[PDB]
Amino acid sequence: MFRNQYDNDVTVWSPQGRIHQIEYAMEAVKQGSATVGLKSKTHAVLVALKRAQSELAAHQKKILHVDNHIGISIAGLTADARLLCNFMRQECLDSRFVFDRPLPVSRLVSLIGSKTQIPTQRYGRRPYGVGLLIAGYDDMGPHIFQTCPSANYFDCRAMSIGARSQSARTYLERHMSEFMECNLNELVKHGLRALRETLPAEQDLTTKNVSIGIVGKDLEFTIYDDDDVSPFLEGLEERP
Amino acid sequence: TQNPMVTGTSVLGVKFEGGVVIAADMLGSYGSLARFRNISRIMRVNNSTMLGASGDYADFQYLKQVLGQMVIDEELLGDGHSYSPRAIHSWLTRAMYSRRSKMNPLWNTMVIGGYADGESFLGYVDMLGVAYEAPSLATGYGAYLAQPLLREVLEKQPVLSQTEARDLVERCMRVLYYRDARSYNRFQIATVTEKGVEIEGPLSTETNWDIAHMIS
Repeated sequence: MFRNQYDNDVTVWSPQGRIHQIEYAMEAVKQGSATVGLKSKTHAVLVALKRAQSELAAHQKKILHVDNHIGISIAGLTADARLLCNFMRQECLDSRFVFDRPLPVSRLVSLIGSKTQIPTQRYGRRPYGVGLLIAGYDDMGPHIFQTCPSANYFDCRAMSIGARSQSARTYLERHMSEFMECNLNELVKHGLRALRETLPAEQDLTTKNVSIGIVGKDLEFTIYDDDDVSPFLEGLEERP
Repeated sequence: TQNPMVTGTSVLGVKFEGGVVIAADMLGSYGSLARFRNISRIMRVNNSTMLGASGDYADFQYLKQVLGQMVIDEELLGDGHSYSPRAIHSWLTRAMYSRRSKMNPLWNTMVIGGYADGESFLGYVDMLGVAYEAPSLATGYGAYLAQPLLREVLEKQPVLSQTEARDLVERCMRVLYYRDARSYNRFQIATVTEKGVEIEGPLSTETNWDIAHMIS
């Protein structure tokens, strides 16, 4: 009908100055469930909402360990997120082996972006159809990074990626003026109220669909699963 | 380096209260010939790390090149992350062990002094990868002739001032001038403190030869 001459491969520029395969991979992340990341002065919390293939299946993981100080959360193709986790875990191991110190989180994120630019420019290979949301703690404090399929990476005060995560960004931009002075529990509840607003009217945050990952100053990266999100969700308020 | 050619002798180092002071004489000998008499065997790595080296000086110039390009490539990012003295020490341990394991050593013996986060760092790395940290270091014949004076002072008084450590380093350099036949009467003293790395030199020793007349 309106068939496009230029959205064939990633090595084709449109005459409008655009690369459509990169743009189309940018909405592979809106094919993923929502994930909020946000940081205080001392902690960085990744809250994600995860879904199940059936009531008997067990809720696909979205927060993944990368190191003791870096933990990411994913939205989009979980096959590309596995390539990215294997890469990032190996870079963390390599610089804890050579320099005996944790990675700067921004250097790993720069290194991810240099990795993912390569299939955006070379033939016969697709861009990574995942966006990551990267919590980390290092010498410069806590960090929240967003990486996108366009190989562009973002240093964030707070961020939401995934499907209908506009509403979380409307929450987060409204409330980012008090994220830095939060303690841990209030920062987690801000992330949950951002995640709770990426829901329809009949849905609620339960212990099965919520996964919370926290890194901090005196805290290594820990993923709080089913029973462990009960202290974090049984302090919220009813849906407004 | 299977065979070192122009070597540098002992490199000292001691932690004081507020930093580390290291020294090295300014001589590179070819065998016994004092051939290269104004060469600096102490590197400034960055603001908070300094590095003096023994052994082959071409290998130390290689490590100056590689480690200085690492410091440049790190400072280009501007991300507020600097290589610590412990990170330079661990990278250099990996480098020396990796060259050891290929049976192609870098014929060096290095003292990495540093001062980051209000904590002093002093680190030994040799050509086999044997690394450790200590309050006083001495390579070459300093491990025989200077490390006794250093460790006896650091036994009586664990926390030295900068003046006491500077005088102790000068005093051990005088001993190494008397008893080490590859040493030389011209040395640099490098200090790292909160103010950064300063390299002072060339400094000389005060010689005493009163025992030369005690022979009859």
